[PDB]
Amino acid sequence: AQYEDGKQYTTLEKPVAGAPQVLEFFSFFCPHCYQFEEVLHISDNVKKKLPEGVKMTKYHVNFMGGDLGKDLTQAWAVAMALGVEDKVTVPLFEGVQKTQTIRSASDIRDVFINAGIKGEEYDAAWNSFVVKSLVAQQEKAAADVQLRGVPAMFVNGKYQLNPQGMDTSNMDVFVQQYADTVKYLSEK
Repeated sequence: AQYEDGKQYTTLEKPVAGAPQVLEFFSFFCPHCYQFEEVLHISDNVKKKLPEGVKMTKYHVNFMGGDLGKDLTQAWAVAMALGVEDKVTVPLFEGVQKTQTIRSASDIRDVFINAGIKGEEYDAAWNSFVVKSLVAQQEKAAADVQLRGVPAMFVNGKYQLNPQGMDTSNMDVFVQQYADTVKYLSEK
């Protein structure tokens, strides 16, 4: 066929019931994730091709960056609860990987403050039980697919995107191919 298991995607021998439709994992420590966010706009280009009624979910993971990596998962939980994913994603990627000014939870907080989230609002979010369970959903979803690498994408808890099997000579082509695959898997 044109789309084949093991080529543009793999299938989970252990499907995950009740999974979000399009589920994406990343880490602010993850160099390809940096590329996926700032250079390729993968998440974006996927959305643009997904049908209507598809909701898109993105989660952060713990297994990179040790203590900071967990802080970041909690921080991303804050961003989700406050709905400010789009104002903190870039300064977080760049603070971790570009400028290396993020070394502690406090520096993570600074990104939020600079992006205009109130201190009061951040610290209450950070410490809230709504963020604790948001943290738990993130960890659970990663756990459910035995996630050992990022970036990672899953469609309907049964398919996992396989970017290795896509041509990378042209960035725009990689992106359209990646996205089209998601759409195919979506309709499967």
